[PDB]
Amino acid sequence: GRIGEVKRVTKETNVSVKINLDGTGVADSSSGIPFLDHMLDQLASHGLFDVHVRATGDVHIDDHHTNEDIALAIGTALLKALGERKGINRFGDFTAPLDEALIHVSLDLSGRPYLGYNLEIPTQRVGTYDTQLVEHFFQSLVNTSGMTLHIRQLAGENSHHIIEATFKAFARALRQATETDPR
Amino acid sequence: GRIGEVKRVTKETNVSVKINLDGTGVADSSSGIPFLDHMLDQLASHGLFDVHVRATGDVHIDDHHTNEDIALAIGTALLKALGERKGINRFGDFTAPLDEALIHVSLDLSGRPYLGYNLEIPTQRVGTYDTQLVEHFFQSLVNTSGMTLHIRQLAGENSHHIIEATFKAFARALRQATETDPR
Amino acid sequence: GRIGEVKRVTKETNVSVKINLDGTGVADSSSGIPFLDHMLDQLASHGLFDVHVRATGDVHIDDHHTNEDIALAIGTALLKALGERKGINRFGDFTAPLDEALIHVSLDLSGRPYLGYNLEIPTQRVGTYDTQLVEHFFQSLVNTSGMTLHIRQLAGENSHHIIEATFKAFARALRQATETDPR
Amino acid sequence: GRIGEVKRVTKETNVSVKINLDGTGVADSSSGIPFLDHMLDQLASHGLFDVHVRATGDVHIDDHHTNEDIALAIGTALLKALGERKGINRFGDFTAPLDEALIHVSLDLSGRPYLGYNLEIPTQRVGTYDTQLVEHFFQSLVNTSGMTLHIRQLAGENSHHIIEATFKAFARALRQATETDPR
Amino acid sequence: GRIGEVKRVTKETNVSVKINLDGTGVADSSSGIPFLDHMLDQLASHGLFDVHVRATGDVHIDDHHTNEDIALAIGTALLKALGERKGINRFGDFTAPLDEALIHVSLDLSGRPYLGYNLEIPTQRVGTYDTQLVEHFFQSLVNTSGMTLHIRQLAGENSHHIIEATFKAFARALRQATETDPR
Amino acid sequence: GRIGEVKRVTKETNVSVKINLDGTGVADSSSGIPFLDHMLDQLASHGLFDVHVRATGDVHIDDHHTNEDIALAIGTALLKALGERKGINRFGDFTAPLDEALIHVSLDLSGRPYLGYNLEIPTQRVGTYDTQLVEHFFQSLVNTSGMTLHIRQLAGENSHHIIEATFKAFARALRQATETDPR
Ligand SMILES: [Mn+2]
Ligand SMILES: [Mn+2]
Ligand SMILES: [Mn+2]
Ligand SMILES: [Mn+2]
Ligand SMILES: [Mn+2]
Ligand SMILES: [Mn+2]
Ligand SMILES: [Mn+2]
Ligand SMILES: [Mn+2]
Ligand SMILES: [Mn+2]
Ligand SMILES: [Mn+2]
Ligand SMILES: [Mn+2]
Ligand SMILES: [Mn+2]
Repeated sequence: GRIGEVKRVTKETNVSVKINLDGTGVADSSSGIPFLDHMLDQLASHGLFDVHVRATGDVHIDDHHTNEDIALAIGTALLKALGERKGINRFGDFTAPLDEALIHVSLDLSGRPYLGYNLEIPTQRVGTYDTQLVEHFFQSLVNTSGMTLHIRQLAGENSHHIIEATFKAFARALRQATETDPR
Repeated sequence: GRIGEVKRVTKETNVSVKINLDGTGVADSSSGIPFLDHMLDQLASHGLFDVHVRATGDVHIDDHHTNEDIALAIGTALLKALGERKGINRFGDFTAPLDEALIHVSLDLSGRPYLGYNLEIPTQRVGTYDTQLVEHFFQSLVNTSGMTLHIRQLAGENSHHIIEATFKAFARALRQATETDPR
Repeated sequence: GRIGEVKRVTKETNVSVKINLDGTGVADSSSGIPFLDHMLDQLASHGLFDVHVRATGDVHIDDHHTNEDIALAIGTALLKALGERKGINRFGDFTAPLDEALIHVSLDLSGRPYLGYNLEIPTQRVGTYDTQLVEHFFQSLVNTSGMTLHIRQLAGENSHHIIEATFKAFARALRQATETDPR
Repeated sequence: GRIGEVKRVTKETNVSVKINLDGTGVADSSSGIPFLDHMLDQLASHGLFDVHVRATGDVHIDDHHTNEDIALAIGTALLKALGERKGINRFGDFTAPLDEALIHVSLDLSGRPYLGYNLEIPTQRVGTYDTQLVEHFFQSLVNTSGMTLHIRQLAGENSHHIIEATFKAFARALRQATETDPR
Repeated sequence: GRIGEVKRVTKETNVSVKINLDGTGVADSSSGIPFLDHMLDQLASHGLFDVHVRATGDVHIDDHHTNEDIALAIGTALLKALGERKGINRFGDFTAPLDEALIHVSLDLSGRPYLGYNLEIPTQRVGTYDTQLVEHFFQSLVNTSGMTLHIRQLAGENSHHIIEATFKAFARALRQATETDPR
Repeated sequence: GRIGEVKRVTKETNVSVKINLDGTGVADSSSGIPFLDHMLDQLASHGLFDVHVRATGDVHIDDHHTNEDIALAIGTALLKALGERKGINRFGDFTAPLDEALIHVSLDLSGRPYLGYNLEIPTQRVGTYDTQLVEHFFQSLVNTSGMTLHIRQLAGENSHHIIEATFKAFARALRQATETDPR
């Protein structure tokens, strides 16, 4: 059905991205960022999107540049994939937990970008992943997607659980919005 | 489908209300209060109700009497159309964003009226519509409706957005509650 | 020279914007919001932009929708105008007083939208204009324009003064950024 | 160039002044207040004005009378020199440091007098110059001048450095404002 | 044009630095510190300096010794290149954004060294680069450069952004001060 | 007797004002601002001045420009009426109540502009009149008038009473100051 394909090439990065909204949950990501792939594999698995990401970047500097241009790419792919937005639910709201974590995501494929981020992560790094990037990821994805997106933390100690549960609750909500409403 | 109709006159106002719970979203409000029409036009447009309102009132004094009497009629009209309540969900739950605002609405078509209203609207006026009247509209609605309704502000700065996001949220939660569940 | 043009027709509004970055100071704005027109003439007179707005919207409900759609147009007109963005300054920075008022605007034409708004206006209305719409004007303008924009209140009592000083500093920095850098 | 000339004679003082907006840097000031001459020399040197001041007053009493009248004359001759204020930038904004001091100066040759003075000088006397008189010089300069002026201390420990940096940033921004703009 | 060159060899590092004040933005750094190279390309890119750096040091202990010997060299390369300092602006002042961040950077090539540094970086590492070394870099660069330099943070969450914004504003203000004034 | 006339035309207003310092209390104000007319009527009546105002302004936008330009015209009209200021009290000082309110005006015809304004008016509008304009009227009057005016709210709840009592007190002390002293 609905597939979005973007190939962006900056000085800093090389990003190839393919999203099927009406997928079966196929996860095939290789960004050079081990933890970000794991989050994108959740995105596929939990909202049954098919996600094909393939990137190569400044990883020697920071993770910052690659994190960002993948995120911007995914949002542009999301926009092309929704087409003219004919009869989709459009809104989606799901609270998913992971053990002690409990994350709430409400969103709306509005056309006007906004990221409400209320998410305190107590450690500065999960694996090698700078933990400030999760915010940056979602910001960049929202800015090209045109997606109004609030994310709210109700509970959580463990930083791995917190980001995983967020991506779990973002996927299930995103599907809810991409699916077709019997209008 | 399921339709409730109410004529209702007093010394102060004259009010007439036709509501289709199984409509297509035909918004048809002319109350003498431009702002309230707009919110009633979102009730229809998001809940897929057909909403017909016609009214004249003491607007030259206050919007108070007309906002209250319309609200009272709509709840009475909602009550008739629901009729026997045969096999409906009864409960609706929906959080809705409109940019920075984020409003949760939980309801239960119970028979016992309750408004839990937790909404701080920073400005006294949106257009020419007294901002205190958003609480009096849902309070009057609930009173004739036999509805149990909680409205909770989670986020919000701008007044238009907040009120509108409540009406968006409430409409999709009313729809959910009036629909038939494979019981 | 560099001219962006935008027509835009939504259910609510009918907007027609035309902006010349290399103008002479031509203000020709009639939107049906008298206050916004006066501000859009500060934009022209101080940025030496030629500005031509023409709009009709739901003024009877609110100024909100008309405010919003003009802003989204002005921001789009800007992005057509800039085109390739070759050999321009890219960064603006100007602090501007108007009597007791003092407003710092810093901007970067980056292709990534951000609003930093630290402006407490002590009255709900100047003329008939809802004061919350000043923020929504720059927010919506930024959202299509692709502009990183910080606005900073350093001083101000009079609400007319604060908004006017804002459009003065914005305009002069918009100029600094849009002009050619001897590269 | 543009030359202001003002000879004014109270009971208390005999002031003579000649400023040249389009000067070259010609420091020529004797006032009977050695520190103020050191500040007037910085005004000519950093703004590239040709400043000429010659004064006598009740110095045996206080530096007050003489400080005020010189300030009142410099303002007036600034005005006479501007004339019709045709084609000039008009606005000036500059932040100059001196060692640990850092003072920001925004002004506007506006026709309307105003002084915001946010400047804590920790000592009561630099040499023999009463430290309260710095405020009084820019206050009196501003009334006759019709200038809008904000002086903001962002850093500073040493009293000499604070005042001199204030005279440096005043100078450089005043230049900006008197300079022609290609309209 | 104005070129400074420096080879500085210690028991710890071998540092080679050529700087071109009147360049076209030539970036060319390999210091063994990936993030410092990125900040150097930003300096070369935004001041239109040409920046050639080559370094080998204790990167296996710390990044500290390399960080400091490189920046001490760069200050010295700046000082040779500047010469007698004839008819340059001397004062450079610029506030620059990078998304949520906003750093103001006022300086004066005075001959007397000073660093007012008011920057709170919320993480301890960008990439593998100690976040404390940013201050020490600007501190060393100031000591031999004979420069007066204030760096004020007005906003910022993301560390990468904060520092890159510091380097963007440092660059555009150094440009301003080394450029020639029509005197 | 002592008569001051002024015609002043801007791009926003057309103001004509005449004031007789030795009048008999004749009130002749049509300003486009019904509340300020009422305040000038008190100004004549309570100081026995003959006040003639006829104005035309942006009133569709704001009352701002019209309020300011009338204020500035009265001050120039006052300065002229006074001429060479020979044999007159110079200093006035009156405290006038209006019911619960109590204002203390204490002026000085100093040729030196200052306003002390220590008034807290608890509502945003008296009629259609923006309450902020009271300060701005008096600020603008003082700037072109060369008067030293202190306004002290000692008591007051109702805003109509506070502004009217200010104009009462202000008039009785302007009258006192302009009267002659057996010299
Ligand atoms: Mn009543
Ligand atoms: Mn009631
Ligand atoms: Mn709306
Ligand atoms: Mn909006
Ligand atoms: Mn004295
Ligand atoms: Mn004095
Ligand atoms: Mn060290
Ligand atoms: Mn970034
Ligand atoms: Mn970077
Ligand atoms: Mn204005
Ligand atoms: Mn004004
Ligand atoms: Mn009265």
